[PDB]
Amino acid sequence: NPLTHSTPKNFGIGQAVQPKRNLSRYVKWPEYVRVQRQKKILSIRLKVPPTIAQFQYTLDRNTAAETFKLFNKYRPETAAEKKERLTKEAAAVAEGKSKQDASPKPYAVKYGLNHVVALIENKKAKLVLIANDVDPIELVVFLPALCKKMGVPYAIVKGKARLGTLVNQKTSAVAALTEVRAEDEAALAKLVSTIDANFADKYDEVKKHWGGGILGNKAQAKMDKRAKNS
Amino acid sequence: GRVIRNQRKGAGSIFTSHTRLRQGAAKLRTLDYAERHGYIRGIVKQIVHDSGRGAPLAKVVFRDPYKYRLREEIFIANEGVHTGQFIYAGKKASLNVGNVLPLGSVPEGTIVSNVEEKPGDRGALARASGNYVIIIGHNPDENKTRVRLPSGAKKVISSDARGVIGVIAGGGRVDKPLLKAGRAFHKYRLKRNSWPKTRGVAMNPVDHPHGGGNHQHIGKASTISRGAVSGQKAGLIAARRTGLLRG
Amino acid sequence: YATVSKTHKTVSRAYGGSRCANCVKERIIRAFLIEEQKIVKKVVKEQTEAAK
RNA sequence: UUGACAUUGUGAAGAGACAGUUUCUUUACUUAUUCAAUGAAGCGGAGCUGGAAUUCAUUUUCCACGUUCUAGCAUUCAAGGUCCCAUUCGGGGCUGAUCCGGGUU
RNA sequence: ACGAUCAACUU
RNA sequence: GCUUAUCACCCCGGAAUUGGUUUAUCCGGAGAUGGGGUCUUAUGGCUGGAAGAGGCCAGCACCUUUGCUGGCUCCGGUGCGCUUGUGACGGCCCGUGAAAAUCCACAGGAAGGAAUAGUUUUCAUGCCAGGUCGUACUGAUAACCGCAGCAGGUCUCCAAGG
RNA sequence: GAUGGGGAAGCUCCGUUUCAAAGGCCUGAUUUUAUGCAGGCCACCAUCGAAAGGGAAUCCGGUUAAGAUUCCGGAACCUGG
Ligand SMILES: [Mg+2]
Ligand SMILES: [Mg+2]
Ligand SMILES: [Mg+2]
Ligand SMILES: [Mg+2]
Ligand SMILES: [Mg+2]
Ligand SMILES: [Mg+2]
Ligand SMILES: [Mg+2]
Ligand SMILES: [Mg+2]
Ligand SMILES: [Mg+2]
Repeated sequence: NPLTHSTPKNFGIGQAVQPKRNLSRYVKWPEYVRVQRQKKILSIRLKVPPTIAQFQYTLDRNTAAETFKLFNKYRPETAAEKKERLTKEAAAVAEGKSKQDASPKPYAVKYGLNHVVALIENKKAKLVLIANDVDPIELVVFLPALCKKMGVPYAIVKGKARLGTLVNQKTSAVAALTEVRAEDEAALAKLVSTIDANFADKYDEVKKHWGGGILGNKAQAKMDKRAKNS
Repeated sequence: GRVIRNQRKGAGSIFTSHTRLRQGAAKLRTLDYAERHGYIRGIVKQIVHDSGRGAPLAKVVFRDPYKYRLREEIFIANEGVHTGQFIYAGKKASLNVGNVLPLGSVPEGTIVSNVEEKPGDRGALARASGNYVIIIGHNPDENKTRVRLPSGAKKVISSDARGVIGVIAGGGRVDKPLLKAGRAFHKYRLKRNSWPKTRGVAMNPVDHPHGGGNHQHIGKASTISRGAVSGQKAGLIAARRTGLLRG
Repeated sequence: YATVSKTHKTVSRAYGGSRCANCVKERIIRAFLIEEQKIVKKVVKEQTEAAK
């Protein structure tokens, strides 16, 4: 086209007002955003005692996916199924009455912090999943040590929300299997082996390693520059 | 037994500065990317008198780099700066009177004014009429610059601190005797309520440490220590010496 | 000024009722001459960048 | 105003006296704390492009990064170049305007 | 080279 | 409504034998003097408003709501005059002597717009409405304060002749 | 002088844009009716503060016992629509 021309602007200093660029790096965020970012920064800047930072060693994606595939076969009955179970029990009480247990024994994921800790202490739990993002962390920080003491396999897994949706809650912070069906015992044993290879078998070595002490991008670059010459 | 005048000044009721007619705070541009990496050109529109200030003020227009508009800046005018002159401010700006440069970008012996104490404070040193800072040395190892201040003091400043080439305009102002009370009156009615001054020895003891007596006399040493408290610091505070210098 | 027609408020020229017709002439001459000088400046720069 | 304890953490050196302890140097780190500014706009690292390598294409390299006779002007997600669509008085992506880290400095 | 008209209040 | 200006500006022209010029000495090759023009409308003039009003008189009627009828209301001069407004200047400052609401103009070019009503109209005329609160009087040798109808005190505008 | 925020046992004090996620313009509008997604627009921070400062627009004649640039008569002007 002979009627169109190449203008090009000169966005150098002192000429041609700057075009709109991405300023997402310089946004003055609201205080709550700033504090929730800086808290994570401070957590990793400080030296983390081994009792913390035993967490952020979470079960990897594949083993976690298979673990939840197993745990999803033992979801506790929701209100809809419990209501009809109670109707069946009412009918059985009306006529049948074997003793009182016409309904079969349930196999369900155990959840609830106090209930799970009691199951660990009684050594009934065969596999314990601990959420990695519990705030305050004191609620579960003793759990890996307690499981090691009781000889109960445990895994630190990502997501109290994921545990919650497993047990029909918003958040669960812990989940446990104390009994599985016969067709799932071998899968449970395979999981126990893999989980122990990552958490229980490495527990004594992890317990002596301090986390944190990590620098930011600019300080890391500056220390690399200093170390290159000094 | 009464709160004395120098104590009363700090409450700042009748002792605040008279700022109605002032043109605005005189300061350099906000130190931005353009001044930090290159230079930016401004235009001197006006050289205006400022109430209560001996030195005149230059009013300089810069283009906004990020939005389409003009930004006014109130500089303190240096000697020789004229209306319609182009001012260049930045690291790569030239060594000409009126230009704003980092102290690390000028040779030793350069005469600058409105010098920042820290980079980005927009000017703190050598602001009164006829005053200037002399650049006397550089320490590129620590990114520092030695300067001589108007008081004769030697100072070390960041080499990123900016200054304006030249000397503040209006020099020689204090070389003219006022000759009369009314000229001091008009001088201070544009500044603050500090004039006239009553001598402490002309007061009663209730009003001043120097008050009282059957003759006017201070009666005790007028050299007051640093550790004296408010109401005691009247006279020559922490004086290393007194009397006429060289006999 | 909100009551009278546009004729009372401007002059039939660029910058009609804001500049004084000598400043407009000066603006025109300065714009033309500086633009031509910019062309000369970049031609000189392109010439002196061919020395090597 | 001066000292002590608390806020108060992390590396080293190394005066040492001596499995360790204990005062004592000196300097280092940044996240606590403190100062300042901005409409938190261009920070840090790397790369591209230029010139001196007495380079091994092998950055054991440094400096630069579109504006300097003139009281003009500089804004419409930018023209251009490229792709996509049932395109009309068009709409969209990339590039123009290097990449990466979201630490505003 | 003056003539004609009009008009104040200073010395 | 028409017209009317110091200043400012424009066109022609090219100035030493320097000229123009203020009470006050500034201005001119960065273009004077001169010739011709442009503009602000402070202000004045004429016209409309408006003689129908207002003023001054003369004749009749008269408390019959109380009048009626007619005439004239014009043309000049003067100024270191007074008061006041304003203009162009000049002196003074180490003093250079408010702010905001508000209105307008320009730059820019986003959109929109063409033939028996196709856009827009800062041009003329035409239509409707403009709420609330204050508004009397004194303002002082008697309306305020001073124990009072107190020789005190209490901000300001207009200002005839000798 | 509120607000955000900080101080104070507290009555309250500081501060007036601050270390805050602090808002309203045009245009698409089927006008039973108010909206639906659009894309930026400064970042100005409440409010109070003058019957002599700033400021939209009215004059003349007449009229009352006592009101008038307000009433009557005539003649204008501004603002909003
Ligand atoms: Mg004295
Ligand atoms: Mg005395
Ligand atoms: Mg004493
Ligand atoms: Mg009245
Ligand atoms: Mg009255
Ligand atoms: Mg009255
Ligand atoms: Mg008000
Ligand atoms: Mg009256
Ligand atoms: Mg009327």
